[PDB]
Amino acid sequence: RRTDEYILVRQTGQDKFAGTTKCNLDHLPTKAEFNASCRLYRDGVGNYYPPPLAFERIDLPEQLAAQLLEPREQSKQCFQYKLEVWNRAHAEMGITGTDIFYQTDKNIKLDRNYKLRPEDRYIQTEKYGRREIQKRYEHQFQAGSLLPDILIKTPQNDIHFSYRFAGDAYANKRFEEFERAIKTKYGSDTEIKLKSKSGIMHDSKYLESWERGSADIRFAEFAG
Repeated sequence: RRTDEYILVRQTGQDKFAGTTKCNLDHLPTKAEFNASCRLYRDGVGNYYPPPLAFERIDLPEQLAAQLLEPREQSKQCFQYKLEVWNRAHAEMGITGTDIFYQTDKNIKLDRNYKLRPEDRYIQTEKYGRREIQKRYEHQFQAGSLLPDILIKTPQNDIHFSYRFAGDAYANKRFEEFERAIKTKYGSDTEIKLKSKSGIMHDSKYLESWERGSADIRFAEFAG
């Protein structure tokens, strides 16, 4: 097992957050602490998934989805299939607060493509502009739908968090420059994650292996 297979994130302010990596925890968190945090799970390339996405990243069989029409019993049969995969993973990681945080915000109605209306798909920060999201959750912090743009994880597994804004210290500067100043400050083994609209924090090198310059595209976009 990896020492950084999860990170526990907490809110400490208006648009302010702190994280601790599994191996840096000074105590064994209770189920309450586990359930109040945003829990980030490391996948096979060092992307980090918050709970409702780590859970839905499990997948269902073709012949099982066609045969299923109903509606609300539709939510209960999908859940029991993934719950056994999920439970078996939490047990191995030692996590006792295993809430998923899938519950949707029920004041919000979808358009015919089963997606958010444009007026419902933004979070407002106090100082940093708006950010687009994929889904409206009843528990927005725990679901991962409230994190900053940038997660830095140093060689000691310490977490630093950052927001871009229009005209900040890196305005019209390239991701690779930010990257070089990060590894100068922290060590060249430092990891940088860049947040997806879903809440996923994709590792910067994973993004570049997918398409050269993707890390930079995502970095620029946070600042408009």
